[PDB]
Amino acid sequence: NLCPFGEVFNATRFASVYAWNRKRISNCVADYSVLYNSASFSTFKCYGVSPTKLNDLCFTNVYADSFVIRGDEVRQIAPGQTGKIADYNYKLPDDFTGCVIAWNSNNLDSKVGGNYNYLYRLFRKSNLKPFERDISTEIYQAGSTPCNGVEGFNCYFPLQSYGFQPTNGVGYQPYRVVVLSFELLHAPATVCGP
Amino acid sequence: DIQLTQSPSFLSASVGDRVTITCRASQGISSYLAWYQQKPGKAPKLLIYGASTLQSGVPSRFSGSGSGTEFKLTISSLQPEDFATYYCQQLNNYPPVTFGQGTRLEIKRTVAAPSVFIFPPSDEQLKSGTASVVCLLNNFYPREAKVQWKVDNALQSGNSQESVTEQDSKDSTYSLSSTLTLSKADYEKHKVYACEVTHQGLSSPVTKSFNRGEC
Amino acid sequence: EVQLVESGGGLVQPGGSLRLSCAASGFTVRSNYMSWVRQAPGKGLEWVSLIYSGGSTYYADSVKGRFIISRDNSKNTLYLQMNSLRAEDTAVYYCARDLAVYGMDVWGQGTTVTVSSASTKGPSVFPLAPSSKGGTAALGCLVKDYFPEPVTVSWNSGALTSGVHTFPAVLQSSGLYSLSSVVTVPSSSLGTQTYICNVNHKPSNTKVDKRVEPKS
Ligand SMILES: *[C@@H]1O[C@H](CO)[C@@H](O)[C@H](O)[C@H]1NC(C)=O
Repeated sequence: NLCPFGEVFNATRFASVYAWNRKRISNCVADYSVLYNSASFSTFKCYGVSPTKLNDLCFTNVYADSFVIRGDEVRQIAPGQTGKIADYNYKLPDDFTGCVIAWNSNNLDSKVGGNYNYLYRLFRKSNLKPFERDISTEIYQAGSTPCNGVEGFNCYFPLQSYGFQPTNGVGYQPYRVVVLSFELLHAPATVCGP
Repeated sequence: DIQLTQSPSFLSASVGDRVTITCRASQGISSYLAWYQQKPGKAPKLLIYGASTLQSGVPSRFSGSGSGTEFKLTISSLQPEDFATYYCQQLNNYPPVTFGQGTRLEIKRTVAAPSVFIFPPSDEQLKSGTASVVCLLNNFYPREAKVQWKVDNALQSGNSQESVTEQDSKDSTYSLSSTLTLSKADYEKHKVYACEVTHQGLSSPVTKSFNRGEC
Repeated sequence: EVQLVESGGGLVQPGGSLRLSCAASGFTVRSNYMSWVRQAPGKGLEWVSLIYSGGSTYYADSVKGRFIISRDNSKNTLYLQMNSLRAEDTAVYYCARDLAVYGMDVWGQGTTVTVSSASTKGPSVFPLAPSSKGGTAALGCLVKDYFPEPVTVSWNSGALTSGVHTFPAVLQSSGLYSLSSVVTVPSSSLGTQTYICNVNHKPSNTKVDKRVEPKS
């Protein structure tokens, strides 16, 4: 029983980062080295764990989080980072144990004139807690006067479209991200290497 | 780092004209662009965001276009209050060149050659041990002007400074002063101090000069 | 109602400190992106610093580790603490509410910061005597080696304004300013009309009247 990593990494559409997707990986055998040995990924960074030794490890569960962000935002998907993504969309904890995997998806996620399906949260009063997911669409109140759900001055829609467009520079191009979290608890281990 | 370059740096037009200013990003930035107006001594004012969306309050004679690397700000019919400097800003990115270097919109008029004057250092200054030589270009248009200092017919570089007046409120001309600064000992080592002026209103460069120690 | 007011700029020596304030009204600083933008004399806008609603702060590399952006939520005020100042930090500083993809829509009037090692000094005034050679002569006054800005110049106590060009000051490599004021007059008046430039330099309490004659 192999782990359905193919469902995740080769998924045909991806989620918006504000509504990032999470699949629970459990009760399976995980061959990680098919991912690590691959020349497919421009980012493959692990924390609290060595990427070489992944096939020798068992875990209680593995969570696979996936979404799409800008190229120059991939650096925010790491412990201790700040910015629009890390503060307002997807936050990793300081004691993160797992791997961050990303690759350029310009050929898939950009269209002529702009692909407007992928969204990010632009306005938020406070930072996200780690692994928090905010899918609210309340009009953001930037002043003292209440918005009453109506857009206007000091009353902005909190989500914005990336508008990916294939002539973008690399920092503005879409990248697909998969974040594997590993938790080791005082419970039976459902995910082991081969 | 994505850079914004604005061209031209100076642009002349007259009231009623259709004006178009260009800004380029060194890489594609979709529609993440904003345009600002700034008048001398005043804060920038936001005109367009998202490359093409007009800011609330801005007259409809302003429009922005472009997506990717080339963006254009257009003024359909120039108004007297529109003469200002216009700045380009890339959005959702704060690199060293977040703002473009700016384009100054100026008032067009007929060509006028400069009146050139040269002033030797005063005797009073020389007593202090320094000599400043001043060359004046009066009431010319366009802005474009080259001042070349020559000392005993040797082209002088690295020891002059220029400044230019704002465009005159009546006749729309400019004036320019170039100051060549030398120590007393160096000044007394040469005889012919000359200021050669090149400008569109002159069919050939005009030189004003004096021989040191002669009135 | 919606405005930004700045204060705190002034003269400081290199290595000194300055705290700029930016009092807001019409919006809440705690709920907005806020950035500082500066404009060195005669140059363009340079982005300086930025603070998020959630508290994250960012700085251009030219000020990295020397400036600190902060705010007071009760006073609805934005700050910029400026340490280890250098000459190149000389600029007009603006605060602005940053709406990101909607641009920066609210700007303050700006506060002026000057960083220099120069001693305050009143200018020397030297004549630019009319040439011995349309009947229009040009004469003037060279206002040299003063600090800090500004100097005002008038001619014949205000009675001569037609044809006066007082040029913008230029900063010399010594750190002192210099400017010239010129005027064109009828050549026929060089023998009969007195021409005096009135140079005023208020930071050094200097009022100087220089008379410009045709040279012998
Ligand atoms: C995704 O598909 C490619 C090409 O078909 C394949 O080489 C790769 O192993 C797949 N990835 C996963 C995680 O199954």
